[PDB]
Amino acid sequence: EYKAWEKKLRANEKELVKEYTANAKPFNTYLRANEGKLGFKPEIDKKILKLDEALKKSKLSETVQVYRGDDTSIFGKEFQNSIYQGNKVNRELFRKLRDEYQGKIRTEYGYLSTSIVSNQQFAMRPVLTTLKVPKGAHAGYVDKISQKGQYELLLPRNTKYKIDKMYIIVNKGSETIKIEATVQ
Amino acid sequence: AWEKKLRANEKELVKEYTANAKPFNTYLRANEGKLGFKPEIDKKILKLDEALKKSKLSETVQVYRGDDTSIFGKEFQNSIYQGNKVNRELFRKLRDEYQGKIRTEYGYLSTSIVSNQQFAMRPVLTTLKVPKGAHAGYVDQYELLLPRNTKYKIDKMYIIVNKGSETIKIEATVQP
Ligand SMILES: [Mg+2]
Ligand SMILES: [Mg+2]
Repeated sequence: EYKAWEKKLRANEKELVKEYTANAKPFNTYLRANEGKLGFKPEIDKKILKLDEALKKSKLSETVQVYRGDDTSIFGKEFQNSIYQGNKVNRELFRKLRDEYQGKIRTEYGYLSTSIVSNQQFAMRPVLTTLKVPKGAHAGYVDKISQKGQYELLLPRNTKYKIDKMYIIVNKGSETIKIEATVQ
Repeated sequence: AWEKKLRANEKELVKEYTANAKPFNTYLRANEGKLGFKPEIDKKILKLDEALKKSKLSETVQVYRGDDTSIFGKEFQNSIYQGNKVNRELFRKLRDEYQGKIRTEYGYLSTSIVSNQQFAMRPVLTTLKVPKGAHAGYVDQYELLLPRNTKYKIDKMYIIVNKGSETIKIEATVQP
């Protein structure tokens, strides 16, 4: 399916997709800073429009499960340093986070790169999100820049996802905040 | 086999940095390498500092790391590339800003050693000469971890023109 998408892309689109995957943070910090709206730096806007179009030429062949690790900063300043107390999740504060989050639809302003489980799921960061991406969704497989697994699944910017469930996974020497979500 | 010299919790913290280095380094960069805006993180950082002091390179080595263009700041990060190429005029300015100068890396400085391959798919590729006698610990295919606030002189900066891309190359020497 990496091959099917690649055959649909122009030469400049392939270059651009690779440019993004290898240099993702500056694209995504720009998008997040402006809540997914363009017009702030017209030059990067030009690339973003082309990357959007490249991704529109992709269509997922079947429904798939993918995942993302994140640190606690994705929750904002109030939760970032208070959601963990030492190595355990703050139970009272988690309650507040879950009520704030669960059942609701969120938007990721940046492009959404996700990993695919082969024989392993790399869940060492404090937050783990699994996402169900429906058949037919715009989503393209890309070369992973960690040379870990071969491919990642790249979703459009402004992806909307519903948080279906949220809970704490208690491990032997850590606790993980687990987010289960479905892409709209 | 530097692991022998480490206390128990020192090994554990090296492990924790491995599992999630981004909070450490983001914190350190945001505070320009000064503690301590956030006391609980500072306690870990101090322990990790101690662990790294317990190692010493017996010989000078070459290491490398790839980076995204955010290391050049907001005014360059999204303009230094145009049309899959490095903008030459902006690169002149960037080179003027950095080449020949001693920089401080506020975060810990994770680096890779070339065996068979050098993974340089990221737009920036930095190679560093790390001198004999430098504090630097080997951690888990192993990476070399240098202390925070490592100073390095940028010796040369140039654009490597590849078949299908351009790479910003930075060649640096770690200072004592
Ligand atoms: Mg554990
Ligand atoms: Mg190339």
